[PDB]
Amino acid sequence: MIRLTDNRPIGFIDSGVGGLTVVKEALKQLPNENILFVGDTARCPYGPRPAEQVIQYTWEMTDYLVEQGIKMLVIACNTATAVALEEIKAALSIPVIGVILPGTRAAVKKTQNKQVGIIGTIGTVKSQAYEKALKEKVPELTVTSLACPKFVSVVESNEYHSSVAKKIVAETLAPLTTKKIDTLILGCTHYPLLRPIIQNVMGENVQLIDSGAETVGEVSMLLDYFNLSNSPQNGRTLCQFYTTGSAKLFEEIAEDWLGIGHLNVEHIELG
Amino acid sequence: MIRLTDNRPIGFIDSGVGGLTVVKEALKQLPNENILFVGDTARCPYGPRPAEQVIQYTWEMTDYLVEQGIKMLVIACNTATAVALEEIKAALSIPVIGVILPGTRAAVKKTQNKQVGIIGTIGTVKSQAYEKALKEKVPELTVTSLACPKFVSVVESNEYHSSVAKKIVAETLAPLTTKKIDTLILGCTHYPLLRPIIQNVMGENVQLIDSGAETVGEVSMLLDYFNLSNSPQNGRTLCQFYTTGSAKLFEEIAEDWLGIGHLNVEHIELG
Repeated sequence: MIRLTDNRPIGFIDSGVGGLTVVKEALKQLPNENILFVGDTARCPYGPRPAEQVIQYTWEMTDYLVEQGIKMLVIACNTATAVALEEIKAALSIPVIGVILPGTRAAVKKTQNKQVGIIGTIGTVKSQAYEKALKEKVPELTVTSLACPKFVSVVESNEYHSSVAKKIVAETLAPLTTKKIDTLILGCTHYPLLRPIIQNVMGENVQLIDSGAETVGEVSMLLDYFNLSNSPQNGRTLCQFYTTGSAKLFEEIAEDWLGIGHLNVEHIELG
Repeated sequence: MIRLTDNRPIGFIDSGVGGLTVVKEALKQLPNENILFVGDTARCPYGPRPAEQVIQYTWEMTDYLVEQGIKMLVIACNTATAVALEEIKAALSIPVIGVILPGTRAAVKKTQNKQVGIIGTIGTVKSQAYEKALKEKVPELTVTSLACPKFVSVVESNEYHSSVAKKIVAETLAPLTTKKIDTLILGCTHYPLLRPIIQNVMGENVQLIDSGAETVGEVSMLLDYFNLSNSPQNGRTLCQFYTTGSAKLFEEIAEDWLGIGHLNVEHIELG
């Protein structure tokens, strides 16, 4: 019946900057937890790379944070989750969670008419990761998967509130509005920045599922299960970001998306 | 990226019959999972017993279900959770979850004015298990704990819809209605049967937290985390109850509370 106070940080790894929305949710849902994040922007994206490379690079980010003292790991990008998560999870002693199943679980729980949609990059959509995960849980589901090619560029360019964004989202999601979908999974970590526009286009009757937000929800439970929670008396005292690419660009994007002022971003080297 | 189909049952253990409400939630939230439940009614209650006995008896129920093939264990009663859970969880290779933290976590997430209440047996209330768990998460919470001495007898006697029930609940919870509480934890597994009455007494502005329901919510996530889910193609094919006391009485109570017709209940012997 011993509750332990563990102030070690929770680690988050990503090939790019999308995972920052998962961190944003962690800051809100887990106010007392310390955070470490690595963005391998020098080698982003991982999608087109052979599994061997993806695994190698994901291991390099993992090893870096483990050495920095993390007590739990969140693999924030889709490719690393689908390709390297199982190997890393099996080798490490710390808990490891990805960003596909949590969102899938939530979608299955929220749908009422079993008409579920998922939007994301063409890589994610073509991999069928979400469709397969959804049907393995509820085979009767009618799943519509739609790639949204330009959403990422709009968000990374910090133009997710512009007229260009409203047009791109409206035109891209058009065919998705006539499927009677009542639950839509935001299958790309960049998409939460476009949520208001996406919600308006889909309509108030469509429940949006933020995969990253659901992942953080699982982390909250896992902290309790594994007795790894920090104490509120300590609170969050550390939030550090690392990037293999431009620290300047990373900082600009991160500070904009998180909207909480100055953030600590350090350029690092991997492999 | 290998998803395994594991049709082994999830086990639930309890000193008494209260845990049946946790099973009721499992049947609803996890429609494809097989279930095994043991109620040590021949030695209920565990509360007044020395920790040594509680641990011994809980281990006997655990060993029985492990030998019956369970893949995960839910300790459904408060005393076993507070006294024996940590030892059992540390010794077994299968996941083990209790019924206090899940409810606590949910209460912390739902409260808005930080005025939280918890009702349960005098044993649970005096142990301060919930108050301590709540404050370890959010120290600013104002927690009101109230013992409800006769609720269990009303429920076990299958009189939870009677006028006697309405009077006992109304009079017992009276002082709890003037604390501006916006979140109330049902800290006894017997209480879900009195939920409608409790809700009416507390008012529509009070969110009730079903600790057992939240525990099943965690189980759902743990099945994914540990890759232990059964498949929907198999569905639930097994639901067996075991009791060390009267199988007749247990069956009468279980069939009434679950309201799904005939249930398989077998009298067994432990230690």
